[PDB]
Amino acid sequence: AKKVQAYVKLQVAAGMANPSPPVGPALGQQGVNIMEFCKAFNAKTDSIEKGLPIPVVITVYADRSFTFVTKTPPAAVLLKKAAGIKSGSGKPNKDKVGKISRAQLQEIAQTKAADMTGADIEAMTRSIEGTARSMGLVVED
Amino acid sequence: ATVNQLVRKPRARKVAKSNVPALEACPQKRGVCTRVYTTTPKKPNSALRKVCRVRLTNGFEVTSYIGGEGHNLQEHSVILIRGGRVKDLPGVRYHTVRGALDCSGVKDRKQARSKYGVKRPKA
Amino acid sequence: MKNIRNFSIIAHIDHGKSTLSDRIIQICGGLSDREMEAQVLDSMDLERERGITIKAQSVTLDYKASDGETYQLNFIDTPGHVDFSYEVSRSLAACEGALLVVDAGQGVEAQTLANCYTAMEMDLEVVPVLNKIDLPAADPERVAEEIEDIVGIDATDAVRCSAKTGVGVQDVLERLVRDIPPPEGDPEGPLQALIIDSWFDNYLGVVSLIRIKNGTLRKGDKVKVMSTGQTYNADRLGIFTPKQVDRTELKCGEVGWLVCAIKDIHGAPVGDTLTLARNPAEKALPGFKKVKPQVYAGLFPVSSDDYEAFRDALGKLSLNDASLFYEPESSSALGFGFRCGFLGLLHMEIIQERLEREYDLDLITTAPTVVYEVETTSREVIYVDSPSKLPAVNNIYELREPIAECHMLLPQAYLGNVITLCVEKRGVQTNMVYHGNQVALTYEIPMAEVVLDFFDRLKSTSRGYASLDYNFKRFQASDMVRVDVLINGERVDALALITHRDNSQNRGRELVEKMKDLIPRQQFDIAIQAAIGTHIIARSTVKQL
RNA sequence: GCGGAUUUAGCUCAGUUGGGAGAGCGCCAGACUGAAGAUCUGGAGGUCCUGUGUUCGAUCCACAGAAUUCGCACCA
RNA sequence: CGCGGGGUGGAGCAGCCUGGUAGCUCGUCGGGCUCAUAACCCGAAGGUCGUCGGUUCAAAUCCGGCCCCCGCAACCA
RNA sequence: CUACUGGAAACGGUAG
RNA sequence: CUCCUACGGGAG
RNA sequence: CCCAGACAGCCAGGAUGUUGGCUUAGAAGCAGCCAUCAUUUAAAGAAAGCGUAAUAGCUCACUGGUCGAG
RNA sequence: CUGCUCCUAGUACGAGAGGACCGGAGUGG
RNA sequence: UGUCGGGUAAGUUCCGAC
RNA sequence: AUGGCUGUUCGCCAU
Repeated sequence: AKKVQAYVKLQVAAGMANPSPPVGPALGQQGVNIMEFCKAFNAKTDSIEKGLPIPVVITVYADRSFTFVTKTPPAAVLLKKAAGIKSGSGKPNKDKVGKISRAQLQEIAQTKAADMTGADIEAMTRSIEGTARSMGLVVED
Repeated sequence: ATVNQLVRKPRARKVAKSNVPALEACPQKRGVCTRVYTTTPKKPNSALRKVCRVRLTNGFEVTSYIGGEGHNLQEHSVILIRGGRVKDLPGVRYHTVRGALDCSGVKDRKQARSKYGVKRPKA
Repeated sequence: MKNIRNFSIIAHIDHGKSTLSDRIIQICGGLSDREMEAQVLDSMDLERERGITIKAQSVTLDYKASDGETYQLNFIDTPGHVDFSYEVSRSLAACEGALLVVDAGQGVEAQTLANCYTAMEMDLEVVPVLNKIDLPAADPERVAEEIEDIVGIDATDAVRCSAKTGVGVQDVLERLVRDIPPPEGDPEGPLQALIIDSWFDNYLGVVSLIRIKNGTLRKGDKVKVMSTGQTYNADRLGIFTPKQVDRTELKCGEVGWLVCAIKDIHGAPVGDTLTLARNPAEKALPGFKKVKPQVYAGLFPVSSDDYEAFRDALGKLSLNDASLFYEPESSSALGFGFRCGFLGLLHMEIIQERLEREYDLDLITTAPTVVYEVETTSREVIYVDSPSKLPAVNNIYELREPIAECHMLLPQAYLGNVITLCVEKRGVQTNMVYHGNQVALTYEIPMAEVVLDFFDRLKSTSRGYASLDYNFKRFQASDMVRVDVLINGERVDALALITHRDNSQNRGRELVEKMKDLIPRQQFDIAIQAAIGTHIIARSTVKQL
């Protein structure tokens, strides 16, 4: 509704920040106050939700100051835990490493419903199926 | 013998052979250390002693022993030849003075420190 | 003291700093004729051939200012590299300010930057000077912005000058006096004189260039070198003009030479401090040391007859090089030579060039490497100086090579050419931080590879804008492989190599082909083979005629 | 380049029923000796050249590749 | 390229044109003598006969196919 | 010593 | 040999 | 194949699960192996090339409209 | 037929080391 | 033009050896 | 391109 502006975007862990490789130099080049952000981010992130990587948009001003709006998360991983496996298939469709009941597919579809564009529950489930087929996880219906 | 028997060729002293060639009146000479190794003793003994082939300043390259426990003697490490031979070591007619030039003296030797090289324990 | 001005000149090019250096002399002492770089302006042969200062003399001049007063200008020449990082800081430690001579047609560069940064890190006044404005390609206004941008130094009133005429060089001196604060201390306080340099004069003996930080030195005085603790009589002293003029005394804030009959130049070490015997200063001036090297390499005479000369040449260099390390080493193949330590690439390259020309020595120089930690099959740890003492392949359970943590600073544009070298040399990235348009890189690189000239290759690939600092971090498993050759059965050590695993097979094949070219079909079958341990990786057999 | 042979422990090599990874040397130790050695015991020691494939299972079978080597061709 | 000789227990030699019986010396193994080692003495073991097949009731043996081993010739221009 | 005069110099040469 | 030089020649 | 608008030109967009799984220090369409579906639609390849250390970024397929006969 | 040297220019290029183009002058095999 | 040594700036010859 | 060696062409070596 407005227009693009000077700012950096990045997805950092829920309750944890400040490391140089992950962040620091990333937004540090813009002249961002890492110390302030790390403590400021984790502050509200804990309340919002912990354990889930949340992408945030840091908006820096001429006063090298900044603000940020917090948002949302991913999938393959949900199928791995649901399947009880650690890694994928390596050779999808060829060899099945695990399986998932259509019921769980729906569940995972419900969780990701926020990030999914699916109009209905059936749709989102279909999308989740695509991820399973790519990781060697068959679904039992 | 007979007096006249001498008048012809009087008695003579048997020129003693200096068991120390790389001497030249010099009680000691510097070195170069061509190389250091660990040979074996004579016949009645055992254990691999430490020896070294150091090259003297007068080009009289010779081999010496390394008394005391341990030694930092490397390769190009220069040393001061002492002299004195050994038994189990054939040819080795010289010893390396420890605690001088490059070679360091013994370590933790609280007895007869004059030899090797250890300037007072700790007072 | 109020009228003394100690400073050094940070310049490139030449930039016209050393020719600024020269032009300053002309408008002051003179003494006479101003020299030219083409002429042997800098005294030493090294400087002459390169046409660069390696290090110069330093100069004391007298300048009558527009206020009508006479100022003793004492200036030191700053060598422009970080291999001699320590030496540089010690010269700057002797100053209250510095000049930054910048070409108006070129702009600033990274070897004049690190010395300039450290100059600001010590509280010295850094005067901007725009040189060679007469040249058609000169852009003063733009270069002024560059100094303000890259160096962070105010150059709005930057004084400018010509190498053709010498106009404004006096104005450079006016500015100098105005903005660089006079040296500080107590003319009555305990004597503290910093040894800047010591050399041998074939008639005068050991001579030292001095800076007086505290107290006053007079002719009769019995001096004390604080490190050695020995005392000497100050027989003669004075200043350079550059002509050698004697004086009755050197007073607080002044720079000059001292001749007391010191044995050799190790008796008056660079960085040491001179105090009076009757009234010794309690604490020696800060920053004295011996100092140490990064990079190592073996140097072996082509002809064994040169060995004597080579050993003596290292000794000669050693009287004036505090950080040069050398130690005897021998190979079956290469002969008797010396394993050598250097501060970095150009430290090694200065010495090599000096060994080659001054001492006239044709030398073989092995690629640089380092020491290791070895665990035997009969489990225990041993340490290997010399590769010739490494346990047999069968007896090595694990061979652990030293890993170096390399902290590097470089502009963003170059990191592409930098990390490509890093990983070519088997490096692993540990961390990366951004600071404006400057990147802080920290890499873990095998020391064996840091010592085998890599410092030069980083300095080339970044055109001298990347600044290395490495320290020992760990031993680890090597991951480079040792490929022997045995030809007709017999081990040929001289032909052995150390190469990376991934193409050790490939490098073995090439070594056999290289041999096949040098060995014709002769009287008997000749079998050439490359191997790792027991295992033959390439064999070829030159059929008999 | 075309073809054959070869590639298993530090060295030299066995290994054919597709299922146990071996010998000698080597090295260390035990037994024995008055000792050392020689012999017997034992131990530490492995990318079965690499990859992929076939197979319930691969040192072994198949394909691709690598390396060594021999066979096809100027005394100096 | 061609002739012709030869591959037999661990080594070195027989046995083959005259097809069914593998012989000798040396060494390996066991037992004696001797203080003990040699020597000497007594007593044993051990061979897909180079390979891929052919003829025969039967092949070390006879007929062909290569694989290494050895010799002799390869001359006139 | 004086007056001349050769040389970069060391060092001279004329005449009184 | 070492040093000076105006390259003629000098100095120790 | 197209006056149910063709080809060129032209302007618009080309998203979400998802950085697909494995592998790897990293592999996010784009080293390599396997899979190559589903959702949103006017259209939208787990992607055609360049590119990054990896991302990013750029262009491409695709589709909508302008024009109008090949 | 062609070497080399001086100039351009120790300039462009280069982290250095090193080091041109185009054009010009002269001296050789 | 065996290999090594000598002679030569450079030696399928030469001299000395194995 | 001149030479060392060789009848050599060639080749190896020196410059």
